[PDB]
Amino acid sequence: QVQLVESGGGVVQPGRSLRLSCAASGFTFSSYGMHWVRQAPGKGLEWVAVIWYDGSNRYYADSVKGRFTISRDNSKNTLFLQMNSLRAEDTAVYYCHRNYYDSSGPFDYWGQGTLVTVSSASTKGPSVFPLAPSSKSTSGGTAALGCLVKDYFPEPVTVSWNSGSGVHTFPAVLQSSGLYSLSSVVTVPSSSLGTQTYICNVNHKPSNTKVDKKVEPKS
Amino acid sequence: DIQMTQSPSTLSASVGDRVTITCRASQFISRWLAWYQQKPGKAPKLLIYKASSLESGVPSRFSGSGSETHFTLTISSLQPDDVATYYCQEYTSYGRTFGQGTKVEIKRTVAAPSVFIFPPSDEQLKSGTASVVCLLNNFYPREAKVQWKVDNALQSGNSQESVTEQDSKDSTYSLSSTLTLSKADYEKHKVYACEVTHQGLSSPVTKSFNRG
Amino acid sequence: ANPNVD
Repeated sequence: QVQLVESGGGVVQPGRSLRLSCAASGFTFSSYGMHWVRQAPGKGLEWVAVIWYDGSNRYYADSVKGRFTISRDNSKNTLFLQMNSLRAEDTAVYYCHRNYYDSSGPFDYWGQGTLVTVSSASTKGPSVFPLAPSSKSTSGGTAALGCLVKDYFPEPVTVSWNSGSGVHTFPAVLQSSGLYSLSSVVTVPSSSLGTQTYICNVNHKPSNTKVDKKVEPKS
Repeated sequence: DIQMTQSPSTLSASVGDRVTITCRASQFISRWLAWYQQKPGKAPKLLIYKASSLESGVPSRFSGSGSETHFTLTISSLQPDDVATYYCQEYTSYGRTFGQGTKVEIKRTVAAPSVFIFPPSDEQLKSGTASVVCLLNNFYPREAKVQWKVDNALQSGNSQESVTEQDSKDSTYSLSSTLTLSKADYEKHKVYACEVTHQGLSSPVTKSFNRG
Repeated sequence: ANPNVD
């Protein structure tokens, strides 16, 4: 299957340069083009740049043409984006993207996205605390439990339960301290409380933090 | 530079309504117009290409129309899982241009929240901080008033809320309110309560616990 | 004519 895997995100200070990469597999870049597309926090998709399979037809959005360079290394099956003079407006999730149409049908591929945060603030990993199920979080034969992922920077964190059930992940909120917090909450059967161990797995790539936390019932 | 203008910017309607989004191109683009669906925290997904052709697996309630400069996307019968942001996109040439996006939201009957409360963990208390979490589950509309009362002393300024996206199955929301005190304040007091008012609730609901 | 099609 075609797969596109982006790399290079995290926090980066303004004025610096950053190179993102996208490792492609499942096809040879010998036809059509590849694109970068970005999306700033809760704003819309913005096409950023394209390059053709032969290295030609490089084009850029007006907002970035003066500072960005797209390139490709076919012997590595890798697409690059070099962003220079980084500034607040460049904070965004960056996607690599491939799209074309032929007689077999449409072909449309996106990476998972990598989040670039332009800031002078320092990286900080989260504390992870249990939201314990109890009488106070039960209705019917179902109980809510969760994990509080407190005080980290920059975004994102990922949360999974029992290494990948009504999971509600509450969007991260910027606190007055300048740091983010988020919660992930799941619903489980009450009958399971005290028998099954529930564990949230939290990953914060910008700080290389990976934490597992048992969430145990309270009385 | 081709400009793509979609309208409306946000679209709130009821399940079963026919809804239409327009896209206008500042140049002739023939039918080289695609429509993408994006849900929060996901990559976009192609739905319609060459103005009116559907991707395989796209439900038949979706359709697209138009040519040259005026285009539309119609959902003939809006369904809960259609809540998303929809983008038109021109692909006449090497690059791409997206419209600004249309956020489609669902209006539904009032659903009162279920209310849960979580005490601080002992691990957090070891750090000198005490976060107390109040959870409102699966309610509509999004508007809810949450009040923190500590020994019946109404709290202000020291809590923060986060609301989920609209649920893809039943169009409800959930919300968390986190009250953060110092360890010294938390151990000073006995009763922690969040009181909730919402359209679905005839009288306000209060969940409470006694510290220890 | 369209470089993304066929």
